[PDB]
Amino acid sequence: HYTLPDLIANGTVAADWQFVRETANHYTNGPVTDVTDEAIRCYELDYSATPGETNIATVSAGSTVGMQGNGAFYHPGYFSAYLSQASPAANSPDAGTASTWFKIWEDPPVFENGALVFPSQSIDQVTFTIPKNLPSGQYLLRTEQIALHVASTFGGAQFYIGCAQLNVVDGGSGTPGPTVAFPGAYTGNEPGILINIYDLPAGYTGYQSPGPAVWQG
Ligand SMILES: *[C@@H]1O[C@H](CO)[C@@H](O)[C@H](O)[C@H]1NC(C)=O
Ligand SMILES: [Cu+2]
Repeated sequence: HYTLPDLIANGTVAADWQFVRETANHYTNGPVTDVTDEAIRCYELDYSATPGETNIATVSAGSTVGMQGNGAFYHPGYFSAYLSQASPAANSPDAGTASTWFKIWEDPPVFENGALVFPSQSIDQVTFTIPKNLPSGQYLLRTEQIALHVASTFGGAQFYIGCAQLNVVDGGSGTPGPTVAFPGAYTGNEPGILINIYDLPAGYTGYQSPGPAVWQG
């Protein structure tokens, strides 16, 4: 149970919801649990108001950004970050409503010694790279942890989500893809989401990250 309110950019941490759309769990810190629900995208407190209540952070392609939670990410889970071009601007509720989301980063559990080994449950932040070859322009950045401690039943996986509003400058000329939509990218049946992390099936090959392949340039 945690929010992701602080964008990390230029080597510094922004204020709560300065660049991140305030999410509906701002008090409860509870997760999104329905991947068919519009909340799976940016978890906004109010779809029509919250984007306009959010500033837009200017960052350069190739620079390191990230997200800090309001506490340590103590559930075991899978982390990801998606970008979408944001038209007319990152502070619009129209931004990212289409299938323009592409994955740029993930931090999955790894299957070693017959058990899943998860990223640290004592960190309260994640960082990753805006692709150097990313075209300059405005983007939504969606960062999530899919917490898997009770994910053995359908809808048991827990999504903790924050969307930052970006102005990317000094970019490249790449063509990002594959693109997906939120909602749309997840069904809830993925072997990385509908998963018993404690009793893995006998022929378990390894953790399969959900969603599309990463684009890094
Ligand atoms: C990061 O630094 C660049 C260059 O100094 C600046 O243009 C940009 O506005 C900064 N972004 C922030 C502080 O979010
Ligand atoms: Cu929790």
